[PDB]
Amino acid sequence: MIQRTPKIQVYSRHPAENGKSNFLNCYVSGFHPSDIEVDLLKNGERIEKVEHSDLSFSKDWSFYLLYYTEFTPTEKDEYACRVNHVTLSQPKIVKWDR
Amino acid sequence: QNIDQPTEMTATEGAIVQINCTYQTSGFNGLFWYQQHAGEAPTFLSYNVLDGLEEKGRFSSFLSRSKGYSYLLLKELQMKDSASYLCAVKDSNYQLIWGAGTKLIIKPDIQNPDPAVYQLRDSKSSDKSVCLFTDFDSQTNVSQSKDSDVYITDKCVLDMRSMDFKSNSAVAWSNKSDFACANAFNNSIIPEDTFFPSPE
Amino acid sequence: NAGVTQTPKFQVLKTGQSMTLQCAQDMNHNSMYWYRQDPGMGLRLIYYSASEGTTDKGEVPNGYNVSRLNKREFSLRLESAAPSQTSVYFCASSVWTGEGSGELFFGEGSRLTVLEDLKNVFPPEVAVFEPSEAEISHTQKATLVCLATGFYPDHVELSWWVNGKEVHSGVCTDPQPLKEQPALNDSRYALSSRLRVSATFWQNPRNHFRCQVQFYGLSENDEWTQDRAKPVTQIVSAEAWGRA
Amino acid sequence: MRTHSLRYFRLGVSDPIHGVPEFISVGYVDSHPITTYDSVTRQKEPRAPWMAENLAPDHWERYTQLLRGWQQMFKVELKRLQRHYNHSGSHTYQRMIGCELLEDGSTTGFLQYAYDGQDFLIFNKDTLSWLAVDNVAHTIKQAWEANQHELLYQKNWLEEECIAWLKRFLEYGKDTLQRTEPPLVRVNRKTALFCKAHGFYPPEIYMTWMKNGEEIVQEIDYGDILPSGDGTYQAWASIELDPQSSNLYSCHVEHSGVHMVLQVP
Ligand SMILES: COC(=O)CCNC(=O)c1cc(=O)[nH]c(=O)[nH]1
Repeated sequence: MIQRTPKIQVYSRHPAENGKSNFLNCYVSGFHPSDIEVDLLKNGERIEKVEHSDLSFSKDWSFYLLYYTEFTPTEKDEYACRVNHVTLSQPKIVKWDR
Repeated sequence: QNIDQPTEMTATEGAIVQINCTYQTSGFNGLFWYQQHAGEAPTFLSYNVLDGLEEKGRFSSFLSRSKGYSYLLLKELQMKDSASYLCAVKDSNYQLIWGAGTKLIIKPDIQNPDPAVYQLRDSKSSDKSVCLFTDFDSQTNVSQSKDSDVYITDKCVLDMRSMDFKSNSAVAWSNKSDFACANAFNNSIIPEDTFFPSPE
Repeated sequence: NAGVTQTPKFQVLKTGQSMTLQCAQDMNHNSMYWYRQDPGMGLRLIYYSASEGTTDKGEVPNGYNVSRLNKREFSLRLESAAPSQTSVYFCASSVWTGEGSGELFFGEGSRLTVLEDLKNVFPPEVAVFEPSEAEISHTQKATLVCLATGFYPDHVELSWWVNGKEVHSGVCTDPQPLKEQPALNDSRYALSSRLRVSATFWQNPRNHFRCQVQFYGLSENDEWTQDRAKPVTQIVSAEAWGRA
Repeated sequence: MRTHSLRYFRLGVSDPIHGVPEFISVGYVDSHPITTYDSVTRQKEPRAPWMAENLAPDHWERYTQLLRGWQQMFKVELKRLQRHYNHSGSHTYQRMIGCELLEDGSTTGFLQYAYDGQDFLIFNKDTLSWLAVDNVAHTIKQAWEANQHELLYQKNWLEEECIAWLKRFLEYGKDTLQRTEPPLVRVNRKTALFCKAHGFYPPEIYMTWMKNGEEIVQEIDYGDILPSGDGTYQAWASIELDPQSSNLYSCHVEHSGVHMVLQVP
């Protein structure tokens, strides 16, 4: 049985500029099977009001999801996305890089 | 959405008949033909969803999606083909739209016509006099009675299997005094050579 | 391997009476349907069950309810019978509903007649008429005629019995009954049937002929208030013996 | 009109986690979900506003009944597959059917199944046959190919019905599906040159790097086309800079019939 690990990409909706409102996106794709847990992190803490699209289906039978939250990028604040999947021994954290 | 097929069709034994069905539907997922003998359940005959002609024994079914039309073709007609033929189309929502059905009537090939009108024997338990018009050719039509106290049934085809023999017949009866078999079928156009045996 | 089995075959009802039609299929199908068939139009779906545990209205659900009891059974209910519900009801089934090319398998049909009052329900008079001697000498065949007359509604089954065995060969029964008064909407019916045998067979004095008409009418619970006999479901017959 | 497609997915899970649905079905016009159904809600619902606005509740009632039946069929089929694989535990069964209406007026149609996320059966509507990947699929193929009428029904649905549904949905949502939002493209250094586009619709876009007028695909790093969350998309492509020699690198972006060139000074 072939299980496929999620690809995790973190990015902002618009080109980010400090002190300007934006959206932090975590796009999780290419995984199989469908059960998955995703969290957006602020300085290592889970953000409470995080929204996500419905599970989506790709032609190659894998799945994808978009988790997002509204935020304002500041110089000192660091953001990340934490994903857990049956193909992962421990949650994989991917930090927002810009 | 509607389905259209002729109400009735009449053909002769051994011939070929084509029953048409035209449809205007919201989408198309296939056309069905069913056979329904009188008083019995419809049974599946054929299914067409692509264009062309599909054969199944003596029966073949044709479909043209662009013209929205199909026909059921019956070759070498036999008396057992007498039935109603129902066409039905599956629309885009997989709902069946049923046509009203075509009643197919088959005229037997009468080999040796011997048209005659006979008086049956009275029954001691009945006040009726009964007359039988029988053995006429299939072109003959039997008209209903124009007398309110005379009863006349339509023609019926019986088959004597052991002798491989078929014949048409119709029955007339009444209890009025002026009723006689010589005049029972006067409202019908009967063969000129019809045999009327002498009364007793 | 009974296919689709529905009951009853005939039923007369008074306006406002309740009635349940049964239907079972032993083909392990998932989809089941209830249709009504009326003269001059195509089958109309009343209710259907695409799979066990779900039902939905058809084209004409008003006045009816259904219950998909299990995978096999799908009953149709008429709580308050109306004259417009006089029809022939057909239950059907298919392997699946979403199957594109799947055909329907139909039951034998249930004929229902709903009447404002049962005072116009009559069993048939049955009489047998022996063959014409002129026919025998002219054709060497002998046609017996059976007349079933004065019955209402048209819920009858006519059969011929020769020497205790039912026969079908040589038999022709009118495919449709005759209205004895064609103008009246509630006219009683007549039905004719013929049995034709060889002259040799008719001339055996021990050959016995019987025409039998099963009539489907009232039952115990139907109230009856008329002076004449209660027209219950019954068999009426008449007989003849061969003549040397 | 650009190329457009309609497709419906089904997902079945044999031993699902207590919260997870046993069956899910979602339809898409090109990248937009249009409909959804699952074994928990037991209802087929719109997932696009222009779908809900143009389809009466009668439509959703009918297809809710169909999906409930298709749900039971899917469970029966998955049970047969897992028994014949002799597999224990939880396993997935998937289906995808759909069609494309190309820019030049040609059409395509497709139908295939997957077990545990791998191709299982693939329909060929030209030869009217099923391609089986293993002998469990081979057994299913022989049973399905014995029902020739169902194969013909599937050919007709792919070539005629699917295309008619797609044209109908394209008109319903033309304000969304047929609009064009051009990309905003920029270049920066992070050594590699990064060509970045954002704010564009439709998601189809071609980004590449040219070196002195020649394109070296092996040297280019292509990023994914990602949803921004507002209905527009973003993408990027990068190429590594030669530290020992100067070259003329230029980004090329193609989107919806318009070509862009960003020459790096
Ligand atoms: C075998 O025939 C089909 O497959 C008919 C086309 N499918 C659908 O109409 C459909 C709708 C939906 O919501 N989900 C799904 O999987 N299929």
